[PDB]
Amino acid sequence: QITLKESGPTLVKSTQTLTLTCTFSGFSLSTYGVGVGWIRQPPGKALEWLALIYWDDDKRYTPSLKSRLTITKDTSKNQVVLTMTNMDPLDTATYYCAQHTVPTIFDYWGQGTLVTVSSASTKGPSVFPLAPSSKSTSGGTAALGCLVKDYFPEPVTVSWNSGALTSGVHTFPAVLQSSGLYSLSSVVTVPSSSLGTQTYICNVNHKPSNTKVDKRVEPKSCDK
Amino acid sequence: QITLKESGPTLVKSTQTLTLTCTFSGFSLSTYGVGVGWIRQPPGKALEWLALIYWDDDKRYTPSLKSRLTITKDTSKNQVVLTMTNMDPLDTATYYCAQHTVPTIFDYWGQGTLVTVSSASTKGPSVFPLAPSSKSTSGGTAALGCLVKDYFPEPVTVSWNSGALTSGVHTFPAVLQSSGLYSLSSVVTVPSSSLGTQTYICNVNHKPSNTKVDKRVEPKSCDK
Amino acid sequence: QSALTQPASVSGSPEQSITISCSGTSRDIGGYNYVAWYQHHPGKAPKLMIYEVSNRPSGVSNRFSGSKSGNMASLTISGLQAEDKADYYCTSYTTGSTVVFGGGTKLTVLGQPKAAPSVTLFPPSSEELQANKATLVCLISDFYPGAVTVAWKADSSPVKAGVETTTPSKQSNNKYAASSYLSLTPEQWKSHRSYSCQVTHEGSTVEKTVAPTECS
Amino acid sequence: QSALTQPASVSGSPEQSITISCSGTSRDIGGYNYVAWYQHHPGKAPKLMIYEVSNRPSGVSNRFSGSKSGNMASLTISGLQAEDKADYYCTSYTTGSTVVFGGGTKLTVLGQPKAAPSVTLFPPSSEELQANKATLVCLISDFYPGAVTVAWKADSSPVKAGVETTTPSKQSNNKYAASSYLSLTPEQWKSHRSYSCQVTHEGSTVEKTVAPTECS
Amino acid sequence: ASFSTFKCYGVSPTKLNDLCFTNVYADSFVIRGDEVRQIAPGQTGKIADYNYKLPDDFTGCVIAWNSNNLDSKVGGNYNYLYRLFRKSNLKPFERDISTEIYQAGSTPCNGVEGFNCYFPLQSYGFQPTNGVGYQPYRVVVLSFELLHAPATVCGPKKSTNLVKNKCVNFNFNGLTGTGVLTESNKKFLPFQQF
Amino acid sequence: ASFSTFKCYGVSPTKLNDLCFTNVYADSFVIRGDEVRQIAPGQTGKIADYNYKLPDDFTGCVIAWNSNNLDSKVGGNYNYLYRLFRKSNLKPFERDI
Repeated sequence: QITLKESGPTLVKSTQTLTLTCTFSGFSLSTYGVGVGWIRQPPGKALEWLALIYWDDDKRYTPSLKSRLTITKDTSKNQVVLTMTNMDPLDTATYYCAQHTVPTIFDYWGQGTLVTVSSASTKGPSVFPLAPSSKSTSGGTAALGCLVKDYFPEPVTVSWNSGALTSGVHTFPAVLQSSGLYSLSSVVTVPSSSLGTQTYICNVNHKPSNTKVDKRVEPKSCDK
Repeated sequence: QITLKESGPTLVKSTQTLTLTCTFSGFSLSTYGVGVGWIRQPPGKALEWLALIYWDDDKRYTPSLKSRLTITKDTSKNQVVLTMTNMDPLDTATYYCAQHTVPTIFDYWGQGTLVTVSSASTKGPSVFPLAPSSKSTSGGTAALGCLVKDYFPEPVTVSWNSGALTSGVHTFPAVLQSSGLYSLSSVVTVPSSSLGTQTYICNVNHKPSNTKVDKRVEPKSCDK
Repeated sequence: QSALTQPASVSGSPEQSITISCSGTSRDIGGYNYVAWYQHHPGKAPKLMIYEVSNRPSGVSNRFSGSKSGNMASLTISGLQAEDKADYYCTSYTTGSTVVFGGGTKLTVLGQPKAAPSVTLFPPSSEELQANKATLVCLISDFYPGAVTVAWKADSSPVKAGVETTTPSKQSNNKYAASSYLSLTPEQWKSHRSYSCQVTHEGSTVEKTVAPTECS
Repeated sequence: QSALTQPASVSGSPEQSITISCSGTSRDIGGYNYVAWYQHHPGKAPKLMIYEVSNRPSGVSNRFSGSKSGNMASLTISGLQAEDKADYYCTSYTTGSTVVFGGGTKLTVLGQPKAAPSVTLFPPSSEELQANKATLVCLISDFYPGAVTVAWKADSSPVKAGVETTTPSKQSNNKYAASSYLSLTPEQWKSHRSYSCQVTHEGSTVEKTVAPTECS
Repeated sequence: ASFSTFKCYGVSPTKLNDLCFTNVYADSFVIRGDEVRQIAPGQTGKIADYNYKLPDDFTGCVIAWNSNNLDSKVGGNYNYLYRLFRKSNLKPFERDISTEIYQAGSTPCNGVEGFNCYFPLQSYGFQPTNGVGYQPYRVVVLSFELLHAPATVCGPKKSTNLVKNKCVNFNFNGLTGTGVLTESNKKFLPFQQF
Repeated sequence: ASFSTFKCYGVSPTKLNDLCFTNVYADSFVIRGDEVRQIAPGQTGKIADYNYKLPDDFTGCVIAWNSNNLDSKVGGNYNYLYRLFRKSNLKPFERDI
């Protein structure tokens, strides 16, 4: 059963040279009509074909990256090596090698590998409030928010009132910012009359940086 | 050796007629399968075939300008005359006369000649300052520019602070607006700590009218 | 459509090989073998390089090869020497009585490490309104290679008329800068809400925008 | 058009049949063979379904079928099952030597009852204005199936700059939710007369509106 | 249902299923679609004159089919080459693999390419989206050979029982006729048939 | 000058204006130009073998003219079909559906 896998570190440095290995078993790459190719996929967008090599070593590349791509092979090793130059934060994506034979374009894929380009170092979180506009609500209940930002690497832990509250606690997935640092938000649901009458706090903990932050979250009226 | 040469007026009055007299040596236009033609290149745009006349006093033109042009030969003078009526600034360009013989379409081209269509005499420039709307200079510097508009003919001498600054100074060539005048602008880079605090003056002179002018350039806030 | 198409630019290290495409239509290259490729150094005149689809006139170095398979021609050059920085026009005949040229391609060999442009925008100044004229300035600085595309949008919708640009100008920094101008009158500028200029270079895209309300 | 067409999502009753539609031009689809469809279980590697036009696949069920439209293509999937829940793609070979994908597609089996979306809008906060920023927040929740379209409006005219959207996901209560933001400076927010966020799902559409005068 | 062209010279394909022959050679090559017609005896063309030539008295068959799926690549194929310039038209069933430069004018190549001095082989450049006129076709030509010797190429028809003492029509190893067959004391040469 | 191929078998076109006949059967169809040669007596091919077979005793004319401008479509015309397989060869002047 055609077996395909990958290898190499997932963390990369910007402007360095990326190197990845793709391993295969169950077939030989010297056979006619059989090649191996590559394709990457950034989150939320369609995949991005990179290059491919046929059995006869007639390597080929997409025009937009030719200066950057490089592919090395040997059947005896049973693996292939893909290298790239001048890494860029936007290269953060999931890579995948596959076996190529027209017209069954990349019939068998591997598992792929997560890759990120970032020179940022360990950093703790910063907390801000995301309270609503006014000390009032429409449907008898409303959400109070807490924003964590500038924390690297993932993940980061959040809580409310040091775990003393559980009324509609939510914590959405984090988003990687352009600078390479992360950001996420948490929410707690409370009745309308509670605003300005019941204490509410947001706590954040980050083990890698051994950081702990707290922030009282009560709306401040904008009528001023 | 085979050599062509274009000649004609370097400027024209709009709606008048333009006559070019291309000449050649090294080949006889009476040969079989040999005819001289014209191609004009508007600056910064793609080429555009104009007309073409064959050995046996047989003339042909591109459809889109059929009613416009007319070509004439003279083997006695060894000259090809191209006459076009009712010129216009949109028709300003560099003209090339080139020998032609299928399949070597336009085998040998001449050096070519620039030609422009303007309907105005000397006019002084209108000068404007250009500065950021805010002190946002996260890149460490601010770009400050001078704009010159509605002037004719070239050239114009530009300087900053009595010529004191020359580093980080970029200028552009004159651009022919359909109105028939010329406009351009230049930019200097200044430290982000010199915004407002350090005086900056941009001076320009248009020798045809000896209009020695200057203007202070400064960013303006949005508190208004 | 009555014209071909060409890539904006290509490059490659010295002593490398590179291909330039030239796409036509059914009636421009309908299997016709009359494609021609001209090198063009600025200042000097064009010099025919490929004249049927692959034949080379005497004198031109055999490096150039030329090729054609479908509704598309391709000039293939091996061994990029440092002296081939120029334009590469592609041309052919047409089903009608016409000869048409491509869009031009700016090969690039002598290069410095790739650098994106720095873009600035400036709006129609108040004094210009006092002179019942308005102009938007889209300035680009310090980019390589000397190849850029510029587009404009009003109300976040594409616009084409009243837009002018300039050749990528070499500068003392050894890198190219350019500019573009969009002309309007005060009434049109104020009535419309926003104006945006977008610059395309090496696939990457940058954008900037202004609005009249920024005057306050 | 160099990239084929696909819709936002699709879904039907169980054991039903329904067609996913892909579109393009004769330059790449319909007038040329080699069209292909694709399935994608999220988190897992896609697998080929249709490879040339409508051929039965390499090793999977025949409930799928293609179409030979002069410009369109149709993957007619019959007998919806819980496994079939996944995304879809449309790919073909370009007129040039390149291969392009589609725009993506979603497919669910209407497991839970159809639910309209709850939509809310929040204007900029005082602290946000103090930070020289003004973000309007549109929140969507309590709806199904999980495929939405979002847009923003300003003064009854489209707004495209500063708009951001996030993919829908699954909430704890087994519904789906989404968020969108519109970023503007304090002056832009205050100066204008109204802003609005619109959400479309299941054909139904909801709109919410705010204005600085109301916030006064 | 995979052969686009199936022609025969000197024999009919319909009756070919029950014929005997001494030998048959198969010539295989890959050519573009429009070049199928060039593969014939008496036809003229670039391929017919420089690559493959058939005699006027040729006796055989030609078969062609589309081989894009196996002999094409996304970025074009250049592993298949065909001769484009020839000093003289090839003789029938003549194979040339010479790479010597060819002179198209007066300048002598002197073993080096140059102006009007080019390589005799040209690549094809097969691409998946390439038009039908240039799509690659795999082509096999079966040339038949009959001699004054026992035929070793035979059809798949099953032999019949020896109806001996009755008037029949008979076919022994391609030798056909009509008559009545009986035994005899005739002692035959122990090595050949009839 | 409106017909690409005008081939007469068993009779010369020039003299045809001075001849009388019992009846004339005008047959009409459409094929690709490359296969036009297949419409001739004593020719072997799929078109002739399975679609239109002329007799050895044929005496008549064949007129073939291009119809690209009248029988072509941008998306591809498919209204014209042709038999590709048959149990046995087709007899002269025979039609099957």
